[PDB]
Amino acid sequence: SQVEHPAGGYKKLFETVEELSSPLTAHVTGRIPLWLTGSLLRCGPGLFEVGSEPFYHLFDGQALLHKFDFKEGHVTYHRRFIRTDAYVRAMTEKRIVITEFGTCAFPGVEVTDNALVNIYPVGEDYYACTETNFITKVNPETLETIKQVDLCNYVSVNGATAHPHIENDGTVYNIGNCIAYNIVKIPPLQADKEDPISKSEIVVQFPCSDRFKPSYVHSFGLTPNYIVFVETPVKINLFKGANYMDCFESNETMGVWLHIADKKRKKYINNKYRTSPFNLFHHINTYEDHEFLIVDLCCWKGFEFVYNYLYLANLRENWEEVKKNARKAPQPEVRRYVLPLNIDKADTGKNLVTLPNTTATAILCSDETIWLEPEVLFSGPRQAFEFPQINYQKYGGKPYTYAYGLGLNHFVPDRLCKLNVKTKETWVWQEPDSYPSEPIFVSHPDALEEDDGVVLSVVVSPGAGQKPAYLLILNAKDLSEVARAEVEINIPVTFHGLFKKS
Amino acid sequence: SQVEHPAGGYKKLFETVEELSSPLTAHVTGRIPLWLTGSLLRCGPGLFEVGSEPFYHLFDGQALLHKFDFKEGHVTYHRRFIRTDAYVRAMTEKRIVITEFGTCAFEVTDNALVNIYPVGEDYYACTETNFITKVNPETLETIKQVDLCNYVSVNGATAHPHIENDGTVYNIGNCIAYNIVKIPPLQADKEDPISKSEIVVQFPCSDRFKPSYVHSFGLTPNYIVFVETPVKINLFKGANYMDCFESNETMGVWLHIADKKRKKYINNKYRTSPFNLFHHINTYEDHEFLIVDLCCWKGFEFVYNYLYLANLRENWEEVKKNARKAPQPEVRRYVLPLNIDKADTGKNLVTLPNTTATAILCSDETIWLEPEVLFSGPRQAFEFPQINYQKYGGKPYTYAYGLGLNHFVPDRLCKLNVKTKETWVWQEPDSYPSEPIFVSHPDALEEDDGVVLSVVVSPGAGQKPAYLLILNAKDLSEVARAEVEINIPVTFHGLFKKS
Ligand SMILES: CCCC(CCC)COc1cc([C@H](O)CCN)ccc1F
Ligand SMILES: CCCC(CCC)COc1cc([C@H](O)CCN)ccc1F
Ligand SMILES: CCCCCCCCCCCCCCCC(=O)O
Ligand SMILES: CCCCCCCCCCCCCCCC(=O)O
Ligand SMILES: [Fe+2]
Ligand SMILES: [Fe+2]
Repeated sequence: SQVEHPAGGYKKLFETVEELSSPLTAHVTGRIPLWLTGSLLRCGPGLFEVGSEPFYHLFDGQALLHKFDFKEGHVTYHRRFIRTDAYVRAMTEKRIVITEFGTCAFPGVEVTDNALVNIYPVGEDYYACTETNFITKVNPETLETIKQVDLCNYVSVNGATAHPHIENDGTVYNIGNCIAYNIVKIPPLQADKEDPISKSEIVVQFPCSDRFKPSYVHSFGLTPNYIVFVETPVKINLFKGANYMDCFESNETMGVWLHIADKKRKKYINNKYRTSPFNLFHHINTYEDHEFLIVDLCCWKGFEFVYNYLYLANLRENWEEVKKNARKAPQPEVRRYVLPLNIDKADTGKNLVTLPNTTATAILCSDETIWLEPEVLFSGPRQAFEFPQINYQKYGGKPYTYAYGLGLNHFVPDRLCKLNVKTKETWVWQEPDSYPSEPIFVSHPDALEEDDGVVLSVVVSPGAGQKPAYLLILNAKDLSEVARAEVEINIPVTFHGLFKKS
Repeated sequence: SQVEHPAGGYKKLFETVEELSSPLTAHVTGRIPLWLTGSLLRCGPGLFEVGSEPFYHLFDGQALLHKFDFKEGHVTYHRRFIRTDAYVRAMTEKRIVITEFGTCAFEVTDNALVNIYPVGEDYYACTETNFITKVNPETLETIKQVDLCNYVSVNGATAHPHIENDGTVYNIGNCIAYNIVKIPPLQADKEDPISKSEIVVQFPCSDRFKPSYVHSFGLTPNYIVFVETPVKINLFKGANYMDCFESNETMGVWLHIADKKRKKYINNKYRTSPFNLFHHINTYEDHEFLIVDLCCWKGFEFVYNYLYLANLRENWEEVKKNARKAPQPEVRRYVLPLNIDKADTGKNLVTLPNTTATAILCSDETIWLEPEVLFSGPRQAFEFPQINYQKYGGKPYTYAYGLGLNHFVPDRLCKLNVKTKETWVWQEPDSYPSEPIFVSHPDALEEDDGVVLSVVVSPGAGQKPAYLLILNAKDLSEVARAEVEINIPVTFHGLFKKS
């Protein structure tokens, strides 16, 4: 039944912390795997007010870069605020200078570079990002801020997502609003050794459903041969003391438009895939199965923007109020969509999904639109399987079995989940008054199976007579606890990150 | 993984049989419960050709009334063809006289092959036309033909009337609109309840000249639920009934509610994606919401297109290939809000704590529904749903029983917990069961305290060709079988008549 959080410990996820001067040694319980050698780098808000001036939204707090270093079964923790224009000017003027997602600054358009969302590699470099034109080059060893990079200096995009796809050779793919949506390709580091960002190019363009209103895009799908873009009814009103949140509106009638592009031939495919309205933030994985694309999504059922429920005032409320606030919110649901690549007019009015292992359907209509119904993989009442992660390096863009997720209880993260996407079997890790982060999968170096390895999660546990936070290591097989690295300081919410092997 | 039927035993479901002169004694294995006293009455096609003239569709074969009698742990089996106009005139002229669902004759059919239900002290076999056939539940003798058009304004009525505990019968039929018929219980005057039939409420039609096909509907103490599907009857259209059906590609599904007691249609514009619907599982009230549990087929193509006898009689590899592009079966829970507040425009109105079903209030006042999926298997349907109807029909409930269809071939019995989504399965190789009917232990306090009865075809060499199966309703564990030495063709629906 319902898991309750009356003690309200989750409030510590949204509480300001101070950065460290140097790494702290973490107290190890259990056994840190001896093959686990490298850095867990994660981004989140760390400063939720500048003096007496508050930040209002979950995505407003100033970017804090976190690092757990693993070597010979020992763990250190280090955090440094990213020296963005937003942060630097805030410390200088002792006020909010740059307008954030849901917080207007008061004394042309100074766009935020608050890189609080994710960090990803480009060539030999690492970049913290939000979803604007500004990404921040950071030192993954010292957590020092190196440089601000404006993507508009290199390619035709107004912004880019915090969820670029990274191929094994180091090629980076991303999507951004431009009205159309452009796929950016950043090549691997060449022999010439010059900045790969200076060789950035637009490979393909997706059309927009509304001439003057682009959809919000958080992530996209990538296979060896295809790019998948999901156009949601969450629209940016370009016509609109305003912040970014004030620009969003919901298109009630369009539902969801799904788009595919040939990756290698760099060409948009004019297949009009249509389905019912949902919010989409995170693609889980995409792959090719005969003449079909399998598109696994973390969906929110409805066209109301889920971000409306993520103001800090609401997330800091007592548990009964948090539950009441989420009553009319979109319902989370993991959905498998199946997109047919071969459309035969002779099959008009019929289900084109001939695959033997799915209940997903695709109806070819007379107007040539292809109406999709999903196969539901996971559905819990206001219990989201979110911040999805897979064995990305080996199974990204390919047939796969296992996804790992953060479980959201009325938007409060309170458990870690593993989903078998073929059988729909689930595993759960949960402890009372313990609020984990996105689980990141690290393979055992001699892995035979897809789930031979561990998942790493940063957990807040502020209950009296306990360590306030710890790094959790679970066995990827059954989410059984392997170890914890405990610290004696709070760690606020983190969204995304990576494991950097050394 | 996939269960296979290469031996093709399912073909015996669609093979003609002869009726019996008197009941046969069935060989009992295991133990028939001693509290199980009464008659399992079931309807199906029994004659699939008149001489050299074939019937083409699953719903064309001439109505055969089946009875398994239970008394003191002993079982008898009896079957008699229903003496309909269709059957009588066919035996007289030695040809197909009346046009059936998918077979043109070279006069509306009264071929009552679908279901049997009580009205007052009487029992009626039915199809989905204006003609129902009064039958003797003890002898299986045909008593009379009744034309519902002589009594109420309907062109037909479904084979799935709702029966309240007092014996009140509710049904729905095309009239363009859809009329709810109410037949009262038998009164002290003791005159035919059908002569007191009345239209209590009317549902509007999405298309002025094209009514939707309606197979069943939902009933609660306070509400009637009607699901208007994109499967349309083209009234403008050597034609049979199947030739009149077309799919509306754009309308999707319209859901309709009526106040049962105030006899008034409620103008709430519930809308969702296209599916075929034959069987409502159950409907109930939960605060200011209707819980609507449905056996759905995802798509607007008519599922009946896949139920021609030629296709169902094909070898197993061909049967699987034929179902590749068919609508996908899925058990769905829809939640319909009764209280629509304009202040909640653009938001999910389903505030219930135990569902992922949503209902979005749009600016045009349409309410867009998303279901909670309870059961979904690749071309594996949970169909012919049954519940503890007498005690949990129209009320909060936990358990449904179903026939499992493997590419439209019935090959297993299923139990679904609609709250937890836990399933139980009974299945044996080369065994093709019928709709499971639940019979409560007479002193049961719990919902699933009893048995389910299913008629099973098992034509494998060195085995009895058919048997009555009794499973424990708790876990679908086998309790007994009553074996017979003759074939039993497919049956659709029926009831247990306690004695
Ligand atoms: C008017 C909407 C603009 C859109 C695209 C920018 C071209 C989103 O922009 C932003 C997004 C965010 C967070 O990263 C969102 C939570 N992941 C912070 C600040 C942003 F400005
Ligand atoms: C053009 C469609 C007419 C509609 C009746 C509306 C007045 C359906 O009628 C019939 C249905 C059937 C079976 O019972 C269907 C399988 N349950 C057999 C013969 C029928 F004539
Ligand atoms: C870790 C955050 C917990 C508090 C609220 C969680 C709500 C998440 C909703 C789904 C994902 C939306 C974006 C969240 C962060 C991101 O993906 O950049
Ligand atoms: C017992 C049937 C087995 C053979 C094919 C059955 C396919 C049924 C598909 C959904 C139900 C449609 C109507 C079937 C019987 C009825 O209710 O009239
Ligand atoms: Fe994200
Ligand atoms: Fe039926």
